[PDB]
Amino acid sequence: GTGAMWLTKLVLNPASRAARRDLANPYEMHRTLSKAVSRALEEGRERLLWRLEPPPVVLVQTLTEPDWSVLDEGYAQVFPPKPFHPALKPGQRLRFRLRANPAKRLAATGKRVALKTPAEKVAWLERRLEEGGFRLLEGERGPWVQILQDTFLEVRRLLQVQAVLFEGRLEVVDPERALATLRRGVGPGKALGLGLLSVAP
RNA sequence: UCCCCACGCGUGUGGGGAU
Repeated sequence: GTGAMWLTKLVLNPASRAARRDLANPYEMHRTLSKAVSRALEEGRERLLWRLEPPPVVLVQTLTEPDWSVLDEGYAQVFPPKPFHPALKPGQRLRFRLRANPAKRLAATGKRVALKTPAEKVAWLERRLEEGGFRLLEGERGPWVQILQDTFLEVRRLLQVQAVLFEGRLEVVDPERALATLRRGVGPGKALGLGLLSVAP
């Protein structure tokens, strides 16, 4: 088979101060969510990823079984976590969503910086997917990808992190690499709610 | 274009950034 991954949908409660705090600062959200897989993290067995969807919905992917009893009472409605074992096959077509921080490390300075233009952002996605065992699907008028949102996360512990929300259609090229890509996430900002590549038929 | 790790991929690549 393939390795277990767990998807948890959390519907956060606007009435909760803790929920509002985490919603306003991805650094705090990271602190909270990490509690659900704390031991696995310490043991090097975990890659926590999440996305705040556009009440507020947070999708959390973990490689190990989360324990959401760690959450404060009234913090969120926790839907039953779902274990899935992706069955990726060569040529399989999938829709995808990915909120990412397209970036490069400058050769001259050694600093990782955000890519500036939409063309650069799309090229980055194409390269990441291809090196990761996928490929964007194409059409007569361009690659099958949209940028739904291009904004900044305001992170404290003030840094601004560019967040680009991609949605489109792709195909599986190499199932082994593709599975690893889903488990690892794509690009920087993984501890801020970026990098979760979600796929579905 | 904030910090850190790896490198004889540097008009950079990959990885990390709770307790």
